[PDB]
Amino acid sequence: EKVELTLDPDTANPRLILSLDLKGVRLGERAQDLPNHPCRFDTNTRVLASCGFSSGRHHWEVEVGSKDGWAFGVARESVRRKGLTPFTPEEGVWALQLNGGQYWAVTSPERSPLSCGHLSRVRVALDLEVGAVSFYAVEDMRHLYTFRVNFQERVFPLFSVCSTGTYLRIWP
Amino acid sequence: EKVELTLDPDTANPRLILSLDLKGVRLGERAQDLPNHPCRFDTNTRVLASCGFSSGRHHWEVEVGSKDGWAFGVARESVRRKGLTPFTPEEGVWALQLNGGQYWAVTSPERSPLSCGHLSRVRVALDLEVGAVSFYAVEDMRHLYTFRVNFQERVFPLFSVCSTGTYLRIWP
Repeated sequence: EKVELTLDPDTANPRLILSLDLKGVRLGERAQDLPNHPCRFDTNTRVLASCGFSSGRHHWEVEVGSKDGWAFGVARESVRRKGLTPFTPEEGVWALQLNGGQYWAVTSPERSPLSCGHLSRVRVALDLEVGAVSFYAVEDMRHLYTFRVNFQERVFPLFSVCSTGTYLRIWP
Repeated sequence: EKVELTLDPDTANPRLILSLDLKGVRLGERAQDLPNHPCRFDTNTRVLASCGFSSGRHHWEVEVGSKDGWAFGVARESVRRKGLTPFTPEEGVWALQLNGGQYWAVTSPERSPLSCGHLSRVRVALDLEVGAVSFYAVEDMRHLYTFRVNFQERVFPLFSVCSTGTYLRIWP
């Protein structure tokens, strides 16, 4: 089921720059002076969508920048918000990443290089019955990667941008 | 006098993407579904700041993208909002522009090429006593261009982005 997502500004790392329509995210140079709510990521360059999922099957699409520094997928609600959090499935995030000109599934203890082509837009499919989060290149809906997870709590779309000069945008 | 400006989202052309903090603007691929206020530019890719000036001297700074398609400066309040408006001083806009890899003052009937070097951040100085809008490269505060105008109404900072892949941002 196609879901309409917006980014939740109360969760955003204060250095992120969200779009006014709450679909786009980049990294800024300077931390904004924002309320330091418990839900806000204070160190990792993350933001969640405002909608989380507890059951069923849902998908959404993400337009992705060509330059390094993004990662996106899903996170369990209980993901640590405060302090530098390892970027690993055990720490509650399941994500693809562009880093070093290369795409990765962010597995642990080593990340998993994908050898897909250039990515412009990616469909994320979450299946909470089967326990999967899957990524597809939209052009031909080619499968890129699936994490298999016995999700036991509410799961949120997750977006991260840790370098200037790239972006992610919930599409359309 | 240094002024703290924010973009006025009610004036923004619906294809523009404003930042949530109302300082940055880029052009999106698709028009958003926005309330068609009288103040909103419906055709030209323009947005005003929320603050207008009637007297005195004021300045602000604008971070600028390296790629073509931006223009910024000031507009008289009576600038036409509805329909395709010529981009000329006589139509109430006084601006610098990056187009064709070149910087221009948007004079009429012909634009005026500047021969400055690469611009990253530009200071706009508005002097309503003397009737001037001036542009400086911030690095060395080198004068780029001044328009002389007998302003007889409120003057608003003006920003325009007519190509994807570039941006402007009120700084810092």
